[PDB]
Amino acid sequence: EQFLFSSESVCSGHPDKLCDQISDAILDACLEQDPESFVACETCTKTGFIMVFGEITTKANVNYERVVRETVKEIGYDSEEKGLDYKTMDVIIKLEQCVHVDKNVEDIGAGDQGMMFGYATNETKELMPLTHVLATSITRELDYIRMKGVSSRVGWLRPDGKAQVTVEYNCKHGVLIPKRIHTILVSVQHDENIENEEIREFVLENVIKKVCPSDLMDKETRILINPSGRFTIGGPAADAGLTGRKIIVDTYGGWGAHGGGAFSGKDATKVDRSGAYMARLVAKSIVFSGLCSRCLVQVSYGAGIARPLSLYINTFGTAKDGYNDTKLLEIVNKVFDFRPGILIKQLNLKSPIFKKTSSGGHFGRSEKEFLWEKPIILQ
Amino acid sequence: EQFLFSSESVCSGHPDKLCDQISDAILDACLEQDPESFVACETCTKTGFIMVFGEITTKANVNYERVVRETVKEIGYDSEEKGLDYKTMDVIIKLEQQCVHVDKNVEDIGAGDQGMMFGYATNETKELMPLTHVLATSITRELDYIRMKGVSSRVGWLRPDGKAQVTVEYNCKHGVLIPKRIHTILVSVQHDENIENEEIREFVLENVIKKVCPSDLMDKETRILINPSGRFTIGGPAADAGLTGRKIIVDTYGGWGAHGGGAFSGKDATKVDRSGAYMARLVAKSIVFSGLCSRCLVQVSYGAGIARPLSLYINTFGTAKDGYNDTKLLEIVNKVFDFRPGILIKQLNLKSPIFKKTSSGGHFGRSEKEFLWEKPIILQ
Ligand SMILES: [Mg+2]
Ligand SMILES: [Mg+2]
Ligand SMILES: [Mg+2]
Ligand SMILES: [Mg+2]
Repeated sequence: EQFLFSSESVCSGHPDKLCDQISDAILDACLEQDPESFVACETCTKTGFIMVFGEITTKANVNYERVVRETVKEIGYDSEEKGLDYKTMDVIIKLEQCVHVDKNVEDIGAGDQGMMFGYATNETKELMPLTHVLATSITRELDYIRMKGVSSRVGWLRPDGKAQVTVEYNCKHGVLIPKRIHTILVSVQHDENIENEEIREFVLENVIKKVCPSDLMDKETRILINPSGRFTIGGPAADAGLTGRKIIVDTYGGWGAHGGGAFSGKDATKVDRSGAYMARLVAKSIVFSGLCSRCLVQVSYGAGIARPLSLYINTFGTAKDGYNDTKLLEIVNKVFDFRPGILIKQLNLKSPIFKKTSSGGHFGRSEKEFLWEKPIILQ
Repeated sequence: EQFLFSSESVCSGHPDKLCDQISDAILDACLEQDPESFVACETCTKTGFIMVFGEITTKANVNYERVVRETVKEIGYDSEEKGLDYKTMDVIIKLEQQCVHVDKNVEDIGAGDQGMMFGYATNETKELMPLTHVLATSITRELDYIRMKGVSSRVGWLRPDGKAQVTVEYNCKHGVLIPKRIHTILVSVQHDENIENEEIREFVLENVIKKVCPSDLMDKETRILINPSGRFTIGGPAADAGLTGRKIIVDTYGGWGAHGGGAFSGKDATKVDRSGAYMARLVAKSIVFSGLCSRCLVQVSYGAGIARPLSLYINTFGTAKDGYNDTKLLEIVNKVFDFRPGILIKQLNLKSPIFKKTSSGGHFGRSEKEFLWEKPIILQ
């Protein structure tokens, strides 16, 4: 019994991801002056404009307009023909800003309700689904060549684009075993003076073949590169963008599950972010410890309440002999603490580490500053 | 054996949901005049304003500002103290308008983008939806109905914002989910200053919770939490920015199943994010309603410009009836169903102005006659 499954990723210049990055550049700018900052910073864009809007409580003195322009510049949007120009766009800033019983860190309530999921799988060394890894690898490599490669070689790349990878799998006892890459689709924005025939050679040789393992590719793997035609018109001029519109690219590529909350623009008291990060660490620690091959974790909160309203663990029948999901929950409850004050301290989430998370996926990441990717040995 | 799982919903006046409904009210206004309209309409909000942005190609002549005001009015934002006033808010419209192609029949029309979409169904409820999502949605839907239709002397204190979250305790046997009891009900409800939380708590328990949650799943240990953190007078856009497409889990399966990532609201039917997910729901629902399984997930994925899907996947979580497995079910699906976007759109009647109704209350598990993705087909 084989099956096909697909995941996607988008380039840092995709309009939705541009907004996630601005939202998190603003978060980081606040935190670097004031670690205690509250930030709910939303970003939206379309032809010729960016708006940042929401609520910030901070002691930082941040020039938001300048943070927005510098972010857009770093991404490569420096001409209206590319879909946006950091020099010329309009930047609209619409950011705004009782006795309580004294509370220790253990006592601090979640700031909202909602649920968050974490996921891990031993398919890859990142403990992520192969589909998501490959799609993400493609967009991340495109972005790195564009933003770091020599103009004579890659000066024709523009910021927008996407990738979608279909893997053919076998499943043996709930364990997922990739069999081959079935389809690789890449959309990449480009200057008018290069044609698609050239683009296809370049992407195949310098991106696809560099990040996809050759033992998973064969003469039947379908490679689709700008199949519909040329892609010169892109970015905000071609498609509106908004923060929190790429939540599946930011997480598991369709595997696992999602509670619905976006990550970018939100400080660590937003359990939508912090809870998902903790739930990743749990799932990843369970798989890394060899107690299962795949793991889904759900946590749920209520506004004002410190302890989660519920916790759930599923290992899809892959639990090691002598363990089940009942016992693993008991182990999780001995080791991990999902009360938000505790989790934020454990994961160092008042540090200005978030801009790097806002493209490339929040999970499966090697960066030393992401503590939710450094698994605990459990038994 | 046993486990806890939670799903949530929000009220129609939650700022993110307000944006979805504006987006779809504008979509419907276009379609009413011009069924061929292309619409990618995003909405955002914060204190004192609504902004509509994106791209529309239409012959319709729509007064966008009026549609935005009337939508907001209908939801009940008629005062600055409630978080928004349709009479005084700014409405900012930033909508834009838009090459030999081979002639194309309906079978040939390509998806307008890449992406993946999932559908899900489960025999837990008569809606073929997860109980957790049914219940949470039923709470928010009933709150909204009472507020927008109930007598002011009884319900005049309700304001438009709020949320609910329901935790069910389940038994799972061979992939089949059997609800055992409702474990926790949480409701957040916006209100006028002149009622206190203690009165709220009685009203909600008696006129909402007990009306929509089955008494045989509730017991004296069920935890009922109503505005637990304190009063909720300040809400809506004033209290929290809203954006189209930020409640995609509320819109679909409440954490069950899976999601491809795309929003639904503000999008005409050539957007496969919407139309593909709707078809994938019909598939999953038809498999379950046919008694071929107890639970079903379906993924479809597309490439921009390409009519046939790049992939299709079916998982029945080990619940397939004797003589069926996921390989054979996919063969059955491929005989009956057609995911090419031009075909899908016609079979689901998606050029009709039916979308505003989808934009609160969930897109799935719905009884309305105009939602053809909820009318299952008998398969074998
Ligand atoms: Mg988008
Ligand atoms: Mg949320
Ligand atoms: Mg929101
Ligand atoms: Mg999309």
